[PDB]
Amino acid sequence: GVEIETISPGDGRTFPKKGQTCVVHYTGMLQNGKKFDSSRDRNKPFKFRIGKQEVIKGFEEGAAQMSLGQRAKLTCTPDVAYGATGHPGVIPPNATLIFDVELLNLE
Amino acid sequence: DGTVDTPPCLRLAHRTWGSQNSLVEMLFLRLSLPVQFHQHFRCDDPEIILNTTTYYYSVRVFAGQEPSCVWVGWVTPDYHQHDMNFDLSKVRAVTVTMGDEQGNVHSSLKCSNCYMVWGGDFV
Amino acid sequence: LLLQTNLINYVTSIRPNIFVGRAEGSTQYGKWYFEVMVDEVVPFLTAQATHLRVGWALTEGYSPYPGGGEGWGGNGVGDDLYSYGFDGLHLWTGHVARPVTSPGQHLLAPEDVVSCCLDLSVPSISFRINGCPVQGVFEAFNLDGLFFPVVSFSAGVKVRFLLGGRHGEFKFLPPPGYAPCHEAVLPRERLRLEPIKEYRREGPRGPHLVGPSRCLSHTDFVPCPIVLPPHLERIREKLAENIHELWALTRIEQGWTYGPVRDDNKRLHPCLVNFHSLPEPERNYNLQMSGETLKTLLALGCHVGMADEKAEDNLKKTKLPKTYMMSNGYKPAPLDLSHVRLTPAQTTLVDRLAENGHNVWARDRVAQGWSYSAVQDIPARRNPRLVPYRLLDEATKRSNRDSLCQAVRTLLGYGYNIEP
Amino acid sequence: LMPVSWSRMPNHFLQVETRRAGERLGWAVQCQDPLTMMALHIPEENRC
Repeated sequence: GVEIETISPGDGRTFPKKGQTCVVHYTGMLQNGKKFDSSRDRNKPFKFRIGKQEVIKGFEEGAAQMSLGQRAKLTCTPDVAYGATGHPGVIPPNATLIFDVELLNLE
Repeated sequence: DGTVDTPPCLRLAHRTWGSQNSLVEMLFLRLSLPVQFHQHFRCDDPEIILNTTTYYYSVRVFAGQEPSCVWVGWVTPDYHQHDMNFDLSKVRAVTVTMGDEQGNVHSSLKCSNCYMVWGGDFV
Repeated sequence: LLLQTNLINYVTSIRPNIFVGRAEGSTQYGKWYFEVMVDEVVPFLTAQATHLRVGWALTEGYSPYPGGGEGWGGNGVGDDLYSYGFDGLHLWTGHVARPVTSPGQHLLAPEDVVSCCLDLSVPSISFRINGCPVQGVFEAFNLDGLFFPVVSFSAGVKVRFLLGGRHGEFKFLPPPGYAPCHEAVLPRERLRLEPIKEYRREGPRGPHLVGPSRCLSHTDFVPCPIVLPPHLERIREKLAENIHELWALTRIEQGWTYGPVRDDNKRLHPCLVNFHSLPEPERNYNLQMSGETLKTLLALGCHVGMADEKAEDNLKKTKLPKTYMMSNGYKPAPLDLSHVRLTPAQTTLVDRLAENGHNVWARDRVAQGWSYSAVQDIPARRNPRLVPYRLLDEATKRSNRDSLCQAVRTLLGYGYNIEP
Repeated sequence: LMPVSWSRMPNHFLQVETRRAGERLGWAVQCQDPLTMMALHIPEENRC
């Protein structure tokens, strides 16, 4: 349940490989549209290493399916992230998530 | 109050329907709480009433009121038509259709800001 | 259950003065086209995405306000039931995104050219971007009002307008049946760019406040339109012979002579000798134009009566000098109206007749299958005066007015009085 | 449905630069400075 719909195309050839870091200037919503998160408000390019399962499963599977500089809209299903219980305090149980990411640099 | 013979109910009665500056114009009543359609579509006995997803409300037009000048139904929040000459022709309705590159259609969606009937269409 | 807070962006909306709408009496086309070329967009200046949509909107319903409104905020084109938006990959209408299937679909990137196909006969709006059409159209919307192009933008957006060849230069060919958008400009106002429904206007002294704009209505483009007494029956040809003699004096004053052919470039007038010398189609035209302006003279409420035929006959013709006689040598002798002075009540009535006569003429022209454009396309059924009379500019408004002032004081010089 | 209501003007507005450039490029319009605001929601009515 990892649906990537493109928003702006990138290089088309540069892809992140394993054992590597990324820098994503992401933001997320819910299906109702309520904006539970961003990154630009914190003014920090969010970084993470692929493969090591730091992020949820619907995130890094969307991450290697992008090119460098591409802008993509993701749709992570309930079963791929925060399935039964959800995050405490933030994300309700059985919630489908909607993301807007952008691979800044470094593969 | 709601009785054994009557549900809980609320009315609207005109104060000054006699003389001395009886104002009358077409007023629009909306209730205060919305209902919410579910995120994905489906695509008494205690069994059926604890699984059902379909609901009922009711209005009753009293005597002395013409159903020709009564409109009953449903309204979404982005609706701001305040006019005294309103008929069902004066309802916004936009039909969205999409198809393939071949030109054959795939869907035909109609968004309206109002979902009502005419009471004059029955009496 | 609680309240939510968020930072959002501002939006505005801009338009040209191009208000196209259809009705029963339609002097307008109903199928138009224009282009928009985007060249400079920052995708993320703010925390929120940079809002930029392009489409069409009604007049009386679409009222964007710079804060608040329906939805989460920053509502613009397509954010309710009064406009229809496109952003590159969504059809915005009724405040909901609609995912489209476009070849090479993306947002409004720089160096992109979008187009908007519009139809008023069938309710239809289409789009093409960079020559490539989109796979989705709008239908069945209402038609109570006019339509104008709208682009709603957030900050950090620079964009240009492509209206028509006199102002823009169309980077793509319009599909056949679609007029360039610089044609529906009204004669009274030049093409201009403006916001919508505003209240603040930054002035010299300091920030002016304006009231509500007075919008042209839906039916401000449709034009508008008995027995005859015997005492006016005989005088109808009398003013008709007066009108042709006044026309030939107007013809000879510029340089038309009496010629067997009708050549304006050679300055030839086959009705330059007399009204009896005018041909029988022109002789029948001089009478049927006489009976039309008289049956409507009683129709507005002006009472007419017959008096002082002796002083009317005692009034001679206007003096024609050797410069007044044309190359044929036959100077016409119309009735002298230097004795009759028109009243302000008559100056009011002379405008109401020329308003009716011009609009009943275009009523025949609208029945002839003609519509307005700014350019004059005779085989494409365009005449630049195909509007109602108050929408006509002052020059042609004066032109029919001085035309009809001739028949008034000569009929007052024929002794007939006019009540108001 | 009451017909009008009191709202509040903002303290700054978008600086819009509209100018026709060229008889074939056409009418240009731009803005560069960003201006934002805070907004409540009232989620039962979706009216910010």
